[PDB]
Amino acid sequence: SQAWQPGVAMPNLYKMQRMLLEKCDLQNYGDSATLPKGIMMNVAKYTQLCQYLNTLTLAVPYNMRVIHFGAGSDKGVAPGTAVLRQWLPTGTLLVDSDLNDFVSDADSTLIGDCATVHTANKWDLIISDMYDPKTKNVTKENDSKEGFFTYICGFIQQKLALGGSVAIKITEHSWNADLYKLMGHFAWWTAFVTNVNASSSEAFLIGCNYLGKPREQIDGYVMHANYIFWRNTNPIQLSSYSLFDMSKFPLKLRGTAVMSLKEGQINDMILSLLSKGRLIIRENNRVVISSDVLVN
Amino acid sequence: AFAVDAAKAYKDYLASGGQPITNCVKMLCTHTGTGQAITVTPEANMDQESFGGASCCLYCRCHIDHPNPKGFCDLKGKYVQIPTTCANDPVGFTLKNTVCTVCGMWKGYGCSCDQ
Ligand SMILES: Nc1ncnc2c1ncn2[C@@H]1O[C@H](CSCc2cc(C(=O)O)cc(-c3cccnc3)c2)[C@@H](O)[C@H]1O
Ligand SMILES: [Zn+2]
Ligand SMILES: [Zn+2]
Repeated sequence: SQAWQPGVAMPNLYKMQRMLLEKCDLQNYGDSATLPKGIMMNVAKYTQLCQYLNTLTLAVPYNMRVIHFGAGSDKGVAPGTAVLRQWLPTGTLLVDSDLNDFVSDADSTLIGDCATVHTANKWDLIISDMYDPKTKNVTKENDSKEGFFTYICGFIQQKLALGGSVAIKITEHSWNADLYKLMGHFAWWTAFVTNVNASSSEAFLIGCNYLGKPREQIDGYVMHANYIFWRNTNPIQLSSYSLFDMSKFPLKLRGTAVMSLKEGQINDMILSLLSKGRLIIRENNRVVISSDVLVN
Repeated sequence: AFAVDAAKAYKDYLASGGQPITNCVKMLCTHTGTGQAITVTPEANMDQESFGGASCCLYCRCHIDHPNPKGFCDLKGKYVQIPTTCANDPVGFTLKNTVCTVCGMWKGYGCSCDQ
């Protein structure tokens, strides 16, 4: 049984289907996991996400660069950032961001719409919890959403280092076809459901080891329909079991090599290293970020 | 010469019977750590909870300046270990207590340097 895992990843055979989109109707829709005393859902959720990312071939260089979108809470703190900072190697540069003001353990925080965020550098890992609850409109067609997803797709294409990875929150109604298409530009991808939030249609779309080119052609409308079909026919037992064993939680510092290479210099030998989590391709200059301010 | 004294205001509101600041960010951890007060990663022992530092800092949480020429926060970006019996008010605890500068434990909650 999968109740002792941090969560459940979308099985490969479901990715290969050609389902039509239907309403998501989760058997366990009503239920909630019993969290450890005083632990909040967002800490438990990010802990299980990080426990699952521990099983993938993430590139972990020295001076790793991680950016976290949607990091604020309506309480004005950043529990997901706190888990990321616990998980990442000491000295990892962590930047977070949200529309609304909050206090954070990140090295730097930008407040404003994510579209106002600009960075000089590329990043090794992009995490997004962004979600617009106004998308959960059950009385209209569930079409691909733009808003912050448009920004995220461009940010991945422009500012994710080759070999880098991504985890972007989606739900039944909060999703984007181009982002699914972009999953085919990584060596591997999945939709991951935390066991603690398995009663929700949320998942994290994880792209593992970015290659900067289409490895697979993915139709994003079909794939989201495939995701819902998987969720509709595979009830996931709510579980907080994995939260009680943190002895192997920290991300393994692999010291992954970082090189600066130009587009015509990407061997299939390089693509293999990228695909195995053994190489990061980006410049290694100083990390500079900024937020555009609109003046009246 | 005027300066807002938030630490005194919070202490006085606590003594008056007010509800402590909530939503401090409690971490999952092994609870087999060093027990030191303020650390780079969670270090709670069996008797402690570990919290994200920024969420336990009065000045961060109230959006007010930190009381230092260097407007520096020694909790932000770190984890603070709070004795489990005091974990209902982590902000009040970090305000009212002192870290021993030789062993790194809380004075009177782990520091044995005086025995
Ligand atoms: N374009 C963007 N740029 C930058 N930040 C962005 C952008 N869009 C969204 N965010 C941020 O993402 C974080 C996660 S959404 C949390 C949430 C969940 C639910 C849920 O689950 O029902 C419901 C709400 C909610 C919101 C408003 C009113 N009633 C309920 C919120 C948040 O702190 C947002 O400010
Ligand atoms: Zn502070
Ligand atoms: Zn001492």
